Amino acid sequence: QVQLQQSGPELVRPGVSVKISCKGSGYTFIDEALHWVKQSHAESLEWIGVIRPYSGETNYNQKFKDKATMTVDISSSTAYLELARLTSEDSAIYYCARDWEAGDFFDYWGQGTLVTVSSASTKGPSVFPLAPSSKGGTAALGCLVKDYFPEPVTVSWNSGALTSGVHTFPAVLQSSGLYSLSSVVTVPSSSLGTQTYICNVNHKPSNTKVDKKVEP
Amino acid sequence: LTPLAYKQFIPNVAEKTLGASGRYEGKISRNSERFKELTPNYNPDIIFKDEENTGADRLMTQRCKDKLNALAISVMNQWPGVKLRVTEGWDEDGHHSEESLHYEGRAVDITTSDRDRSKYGMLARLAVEAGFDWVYYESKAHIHCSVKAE
Amino acid sequence: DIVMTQTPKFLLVSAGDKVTITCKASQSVSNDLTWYQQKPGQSPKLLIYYASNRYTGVPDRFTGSGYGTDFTFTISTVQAEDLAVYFCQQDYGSPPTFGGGTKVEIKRTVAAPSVFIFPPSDEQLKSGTASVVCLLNNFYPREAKVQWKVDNALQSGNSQESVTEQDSKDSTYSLSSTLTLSKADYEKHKVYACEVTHQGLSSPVTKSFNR
Ligand SMILES: [Cl-]
Ligand SMILES: [Cl-]
Ligand SMILES: [Cl-]
Ligand SMILES: [Cl-]
Ligand SMILES: [Cl-]
Repeated sequence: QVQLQQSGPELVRPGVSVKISCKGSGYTFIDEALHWVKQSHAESLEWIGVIRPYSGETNYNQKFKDKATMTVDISSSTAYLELARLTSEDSAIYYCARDWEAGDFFDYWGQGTLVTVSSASTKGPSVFPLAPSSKGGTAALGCLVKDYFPEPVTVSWNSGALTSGVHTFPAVLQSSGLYSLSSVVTVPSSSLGTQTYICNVNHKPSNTKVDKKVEP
Repeated sequence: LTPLAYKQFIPNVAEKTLGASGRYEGKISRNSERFKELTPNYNPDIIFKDEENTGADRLMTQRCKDKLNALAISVMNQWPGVKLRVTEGWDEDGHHSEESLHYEGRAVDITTSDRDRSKYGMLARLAVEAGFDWVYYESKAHIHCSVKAE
Repeated sequence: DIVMTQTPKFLLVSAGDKVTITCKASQSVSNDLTWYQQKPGQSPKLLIYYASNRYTGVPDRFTGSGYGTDFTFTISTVQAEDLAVYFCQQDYGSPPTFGGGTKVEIKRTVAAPSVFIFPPSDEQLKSGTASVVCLLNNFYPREAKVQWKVDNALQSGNSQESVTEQDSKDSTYSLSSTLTLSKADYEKHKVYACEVTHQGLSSPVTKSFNR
């Protein structure tokens, strides 16, 4: 199984640089070109450049010539993208992606690294129960993930064991400048005290991890 | 010798027509009776990428080995220190459009060993002169070559 | 740099119907045209390369055509699971460039929401704010009116809504509305109600609680 694993989301101040990583497994790392792609609101998808580990050759999009540096560490099967002198226009998801020598298009992509450029400090969420009180064939419960910055947060239930019936809503930006979302799950109502329900919230920019128990 | 142009194929007809590599007869899989018709090419002067780490890219028809072996010589003559490289050969796992001659061990995708894309048009011409029945400058990243069935 | 113009921007289609997406390059790019599918939350997935070749394992219902400037991507019989943004990419010229995308949304029969309301946690109240959450689960179409009433007074300016992307199985949406009050304001009132109007409901559904 080919996998590209990227580093976590980043909050970074304007004028500073950020270095993000992409580790390849499940194939011979040195054998394939590794490409970097930016996805923003402003411009949908943009190709930044490519690095050829087998030769050390790099080719940059002229638009990123002064912004981006691509390197690789063969010993750790990791490619790095450094973005220098960040402005708000650098806020985006960055993907790494490989070709398989059929042409410059990409079968395997990383999961994406979200880069938020801002002078605001990180703030981890408060996580509050959305307590069921249903004793209809179905009960709903959830977690309110309130007052964090920047994006993103992840929410799992029962450590990934519960996926069906889960809805994690897109965050809304409050007037405070902080994000808030809810994650909810509907479960047959018979299973309320036949199964425990814990939401697992991760907010990597603040190193916040909360495993919150939701009960009647 | 004149390089092939980008996207050019020789002869100037579709691959599976009678004047080129001819009809797709059917997929050869590892159990096939026809699997016995494939034999491995271990020419030390041909680099096999071995994408799948099975050695499958080495298994090919008699005619395919003959032409590939001729090309290996002409590549080394053309560019001292450089060798023929095969990126894809026989496909046991459906990595192609159906009716691909890769399923029959009768087609290779090739580069030079140095992955210098500027050589590939000339590599294609060498493949023609080596007697491949169809040669296609399919992409900047490789040349596609095939042979008629035995 | 080659510009890829993709149309349309958005498509609404029923399961079983056809989808046709067009990409036009600002100059000819041979057949060096790739089509990708990006489902919500996910990285792009490659479907077609060299304008018409399906990637390993891609279903028969996806086809592509064209050579030069003008390219066509078709889903012959669209499935619920096919909701996504589709993007083209050329790599004839350097740099490779992409189209702006086509969002494909599914039309299905009307489905009313199930409605649920959640009071603020004691934990949250300790901290001086009260969030009240109303959930509309698994409905179609997206258009819905959610109104907060506090002691039967219709609220405004103190709630925000969020809607999920369309579900890839049942093609429904879900929506949360959050009413945010100070602890003090929350404690001035008794009855908190979420009232929902939706095409699938014979009449508005209210869920409420008494503080
Ligand atoms: Cl800035
Ligand atoms: Cl070499
Ligand atoms: Cl209901
Ligand atoms: Cl429900
Ligand atoms: Cl309505």
